[PDB]
Amino acid sequence: QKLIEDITKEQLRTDLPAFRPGDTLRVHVKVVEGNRERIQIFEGVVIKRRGGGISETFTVRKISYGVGVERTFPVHTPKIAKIEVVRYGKVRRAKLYYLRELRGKAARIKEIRR
Amino acid sequence: MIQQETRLKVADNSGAREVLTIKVLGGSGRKTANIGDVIVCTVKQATPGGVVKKGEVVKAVIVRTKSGARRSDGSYISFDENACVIIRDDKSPRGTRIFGPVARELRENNFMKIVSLAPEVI
Amino acid sequence: AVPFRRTSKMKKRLRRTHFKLNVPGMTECPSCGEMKLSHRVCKACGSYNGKDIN
Amino acid sequence: TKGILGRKIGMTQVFAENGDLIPVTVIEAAPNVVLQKKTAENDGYEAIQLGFDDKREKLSNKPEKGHVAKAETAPKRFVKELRGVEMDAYEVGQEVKVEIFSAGEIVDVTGVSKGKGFQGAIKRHGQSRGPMSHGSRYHRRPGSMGPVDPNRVFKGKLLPGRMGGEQITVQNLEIVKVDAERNLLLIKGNVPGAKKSLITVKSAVKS
Amino acid sequence: SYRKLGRTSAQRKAMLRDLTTDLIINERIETTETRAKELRSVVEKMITLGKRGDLHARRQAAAYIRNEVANEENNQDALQKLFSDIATRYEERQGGYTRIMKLGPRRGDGAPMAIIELV
RNA sequence: GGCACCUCGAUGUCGGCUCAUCGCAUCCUGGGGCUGUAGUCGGUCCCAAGGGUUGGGCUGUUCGCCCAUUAAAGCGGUACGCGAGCUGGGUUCAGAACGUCGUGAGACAGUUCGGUCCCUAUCCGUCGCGGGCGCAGGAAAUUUGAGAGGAGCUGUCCUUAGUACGAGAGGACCGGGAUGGACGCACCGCUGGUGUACCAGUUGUUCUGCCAAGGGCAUCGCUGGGUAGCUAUGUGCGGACGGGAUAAGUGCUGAAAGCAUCUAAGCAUGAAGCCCCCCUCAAGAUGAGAUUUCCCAUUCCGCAAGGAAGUAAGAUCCCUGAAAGAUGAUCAGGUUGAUAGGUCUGAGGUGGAAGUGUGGCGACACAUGGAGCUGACAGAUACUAAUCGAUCGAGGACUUAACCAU
Ligand SMILES: [Mg+2]
Ligand SMILES: [Mg+2]
Ligand SMILES: [Mg+2]
Ligand SMILES: [Mg+2]
Ligand SMILES: [Mg+2]
Ligand SMILES: [Mg+2]
Ligand SMILES: [Mg+2]
Ligand SMILES: [Mg+2]
Ligand SMILES: [Mg+2]
Ligand SMILES: [Mg+2]
Ligand SMILES: [Mg+2]
Ligand SMILES: [Mg+2]
Ligand SMILES: [Mg+2]
Ligand SMILES: [Mg+2]
Ligand SMILES: [Mg+2]
Ligand SMILES: [Mg+2]
Ligand SMILES: [Mg+2]
Ligand SMILES: [Mg+2]
Ligand SMILES: [Mg+2]
Ligand SMILES: [Mg+2]
Ligand SMILES: [Mg+2]
Ligand SMILES: [Mg+2]
Ligand SMILES: [Mg+2]
Ligand SMILES: [Zn+2]
Repeated sequence: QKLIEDITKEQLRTDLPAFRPGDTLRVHVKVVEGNRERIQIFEGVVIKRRGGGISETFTVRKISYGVGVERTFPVHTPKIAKIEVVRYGKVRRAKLYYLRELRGKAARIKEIRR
Repeated sequence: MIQQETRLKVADNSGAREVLTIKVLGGSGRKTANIGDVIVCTVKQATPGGVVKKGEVVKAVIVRTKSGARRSDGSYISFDENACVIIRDDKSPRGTRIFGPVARELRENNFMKIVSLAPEVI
Repeated sequence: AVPFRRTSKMKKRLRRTHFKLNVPGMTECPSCGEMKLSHRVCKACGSYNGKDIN
Repeated sequence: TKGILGRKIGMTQVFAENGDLIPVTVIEAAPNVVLQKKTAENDGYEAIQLGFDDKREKLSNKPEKGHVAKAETAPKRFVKELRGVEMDAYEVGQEVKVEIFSAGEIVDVTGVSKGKGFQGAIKRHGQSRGPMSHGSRYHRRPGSMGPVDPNRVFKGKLLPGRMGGEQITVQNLEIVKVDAERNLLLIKGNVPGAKKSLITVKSAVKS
Repeated sequence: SYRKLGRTSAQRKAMLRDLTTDLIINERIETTETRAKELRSVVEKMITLGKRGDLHARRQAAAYIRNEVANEENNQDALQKLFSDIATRYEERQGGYTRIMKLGPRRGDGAPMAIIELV
């Protein structure tokens, strides 16, 4: 738990801000097609932040053209150029799984600023 | 995990609204078919117009699934609905448009004509 | 199932070569002299490891 | 060929330079020590002995003490034998450090599987069940024993019993990174055995 | 992990909550072997709660200690005795407040017996 | 179908399920000869049994038809394999109705609705796990391998090349490279599952004298998450490259028979078959092997063989446990010591404790404060328990032989 810890500490990224589940943010992903380096912006609510160490991940959910697209990343990958933070939400959870349903039904369910 | 007897919804203006799965194309097993596979399928529900009738055996490809799809660097993508496009037994679609997001494991196959008709690709 | 044939004496007492007891692990309690069993309090003297247990 | 002996410590991850995730198994080591040579004029083959992970002098008996005191070292806990190798770059007392595997190589990993206990058939041999409804009284039982005509059971049936604990060899793995300082070996994939166990990392036989 | 001791998830908690206050009021009891090996890790945690002296610690321990009378004449209680006495006594000890001594077997069912006592 | 030799002091019959194994008169994959084979596809015959050989609709169904795939959807034996392994839809008990026959009771190789499936494994057999003695002194480890088992499958695409072939249409063998299906092995870092002594919210009612704060029961009361272990649907790997003899075929020289001829002398080549290469078990392989290291100058009886007693190396009893486990067994330890527990310090999980204060009429909100709580994860620290002790365990039989010296 220590010997592994250091050899993985060698590759930790140490420039991204902190954030909890339930706050909008913007990820700049360095998607590649083979000859150019585009950058796609994918913003949404952080449904989940899981794991610890170099194996730490997190999930972002948005609603694009009706249907909702979830998308998870390893926090320390180099295919992410930066991470903005749009706003902060007030939630009582650590894993927001009730949002996967409160999308339609002619009622908008969003969080509150804190 | 699309398998026999699944009911998918059609993601373009061909004339079908839902479709049922009759067979996964592949080897002699092939219980399951994830994003970017071709399926034999029968039209259950249809619109009054359209070029596709009710009760027809058509080819189809798969664009969205609830089951995710793992990528190279260990990143995942998921949706909340299964969706399909009706192939003409040639990789061209049998419609004109596409409705919604389309996955990215398509372009790595010969399905350029479909990813070129989508609003956006995630 | 039901026994096809009865069992002789020879087999009946070959089977019982492993059905017996074992002498326990006994030692001398060096406070009184009677035999206790190892790692346990001496129920005859009431002591263990020198000190006592009223 | 070449090979060493180490201890499994547990799995982890590393990013390559492409920026892609790779499962990785860590294996620590130490300087092994050649304790004996088996030449063809004394035995029927060619083989050296390797030692590993010395143990304190109270846990060693006099035979082992005398055996390991001819290379002038300390009583080793794991003793094995690497057979197929050139036997002129090895002397008794000399060491075999972890620095013999470059990055991107291809190795094999031999280790003892971890025990599962007394398991049935559905789990040991990967069989199928009967139904769980429709009036049945059959599920999780090993099936028919065979035909009536032999009047006996054929040698080779598959029944419950003790599972795991055997010796297994995985082939065509690959070294990721070799930390020469801390005596570490990052191998891609997973390897058999419970944590804190002996693992033999030889070179590739297929080629 | 831990032992199940033949009982159920609630009968087990009831038994342990009984034996804890028994050992507290008595300073030594006697029971079977395994049932006394599973108790010297539930008693020492409550002694560690008692060595804190806070109010949060008192309310955490009250949700585990039943209500018997320790000292009948002073109208004391298991909780107050725990805190005051067994915080004054084991003040410079770091772990290991108990000890187990083995008697022989029982007579009725040949089970092994033992003694447990606060050091 | 024929016979009636066995079974009437009792063997119960068809389909389906679980598990299979064998034969070749070969469905596929491999190698060839002829062709009314230009190429791509075919036909028929020869060698070949290593592996593979599907999901549904209708019918109790075997059978059978149809849908969609597939490299292919083989034919048969094993009491038409397997009911002290399953089922009971169909076969022939007692109830009832329809058709026909009978004057009637009733009958149907006619139809339809309903209808009890018993058994604690003695012996052989199969799968695992231990005690005993043997292996010419007593122990500890590393091994060789007579022999045994496992695996054995295939698709698409790009190139060679729109070249050979062909009016055109159409379109290759041989050889290279990627990437899949089904199957097997291992593992938990990722994605998920479970997690009944983990964290939080909440309903009813009883208890801690009361308020606050909590406990008991109601399926773990219910609801949302979830550590370690165990897991697949998740991840990694595998069936590679070859060698030696062959089958059918193709042969080179060469006579019997002045020529011809694959053969009688002689010399080759030639397959997913066979023996090795790959993986596992293996000296009870009574033919009981090999290598390296420890212990040995005792004491009594016995003319002698031998017997007995204390021991040496080593082992066990007993205790603390788990990377082990039905129980033995195995593995890590037993005070010059981190084996377990406790305590500290962390990782991860939950998610902002009690008290107090401020705001509000009140339900409540904010601050102190990533707070408090924490089972099975990691590291330090002898605080508690692994006390004292006992039992077992050698003294190495003969007979020949070869080389050296007298
Ligand atoms: Mg099945
Ligand atoms: Mg026989
Ligand atoms: Mg007769
Ligand atoms: Mg007659
Ligand atoms: Mg007869
Ligand atoms: Mg009879
Ligand atoms: Mg044949
Ligand atoms: Mg239907
Ligand atoms: Mg039959
Ligand atoms: Mg027959
Ligand atoms: Mg039978
Ligand atoms: Mg009747
Ligand atoms: Mg009538
Ligand atoms: Mg009439
Ligand atoms: Mg019926
Ligand atoms: Mg039975
Ligand atoms: Mg984990
Ligand atoms: Mg009241
Ligand atoms: Mg109240
Ligand atoms: Mg009550
Ligand atoms: Mg309850
Ligand atoms: Mg729950
Ligand atoms: Mg542990
Ligand atoms: Zn005594």
